[PDB]
Amino acid sequence: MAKTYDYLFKLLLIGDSGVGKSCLLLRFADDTYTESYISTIGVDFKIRTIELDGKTIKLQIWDTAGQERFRTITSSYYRGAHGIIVVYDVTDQESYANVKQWLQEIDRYASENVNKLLVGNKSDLTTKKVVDNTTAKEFADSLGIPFLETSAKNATNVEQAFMTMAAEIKKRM
Amino acid sequence: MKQEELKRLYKAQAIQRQLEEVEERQRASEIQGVRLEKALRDEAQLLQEWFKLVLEKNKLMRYESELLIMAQELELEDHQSRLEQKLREKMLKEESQKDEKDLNEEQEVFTELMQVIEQRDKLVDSLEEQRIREKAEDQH
Ligand SMILES: Nc1nc2c(ncn2[C@@H]2O[C@H](COP(=O)(O)OP(=O)(O)NP(=O)(O)O)[C@@H](O)[C@H]2O)c(=O)[nH]1
Ligand SMILES: [Mg+2]
Repeated sequence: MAKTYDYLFKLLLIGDSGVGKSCLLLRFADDTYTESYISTIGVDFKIRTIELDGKTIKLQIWDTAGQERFRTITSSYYRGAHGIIVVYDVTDQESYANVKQWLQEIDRYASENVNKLLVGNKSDLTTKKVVDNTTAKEFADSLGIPFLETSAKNATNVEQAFMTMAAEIKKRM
Repeated sequence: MKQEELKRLYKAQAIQRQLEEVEERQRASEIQGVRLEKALRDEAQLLQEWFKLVLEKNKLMRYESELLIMAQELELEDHQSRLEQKLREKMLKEESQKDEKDLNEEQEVFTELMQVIEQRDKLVDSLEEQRIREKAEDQH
């Protein structure tokens, strides 16, 4: 029936094409998953409401295309976000390097105090993992930004990631 | 043969039956209001019945308006699904092969798709715009 909520938080997922931004959103909001790779056309969003401590928060999770052809479309939506998750692929070193450029995209187009969270997705494929958890953790600490390894495939930590993202938006404002 | 557009039409069907249940409580509620006006003439039993009726009327009013949005949301989510599919089929061609009338309607679907997503966001926002005045109304 009617869904009554305490706060609305806008979130953004950004990161290289292929790292699993859409599968994470599918896992979190619809509790599904697909091995097919369908590139995101521009942007999309989905709703999930969550119970965090006292309150019901409604999460508008925006999903952005990672392909450069859509960056001009996707940077419109940086500004009005309260929270931006930067996602990389555990089995791709260059996707973890490119985290830095996505952070500069945040500083360029987001609001000054936007919240930030780093996510190394695809933790499932232990074999071809290349980016070490501590290098990434170390990088994330001393930006004052939290960090988490997720697998949208088997569902590890993906709610934790979004919950942590919500927590830190609630501390603020 | 369909897929989790099944979730969409079940939710649609559920919302319509919920609207119908509200328009009948609204008719019922307004039939009582005219009864207690004429009983205006202890009176504590009926003064508090009309107090409950005021709240009840306001709840059904807020609830109807939200259900109507939830129904517009799923109609947009369905249109988005059709546009997105249509655009992807046009992208299967390589761009050398599409003549100028392809690009024009490929462009057209993309903007229509982005516009459908914008109205989804305008409904999300309007849900808060009405949620913000509801706490300005519940301050009493
Ligand atoms: N093993 C594994 N594969 C995953 C995981 N998450 C996503 N993938 C795979 O990686 C591919 C890319 O996922 P997708 O969500 O489409 O990527 P994206 O980040 O949205 N790309 P884009 O920016 O183009 O939309 C998919 O084929 C999916 O199967 C995960 O946790 N584990
Ligand atoms: Mg995608």
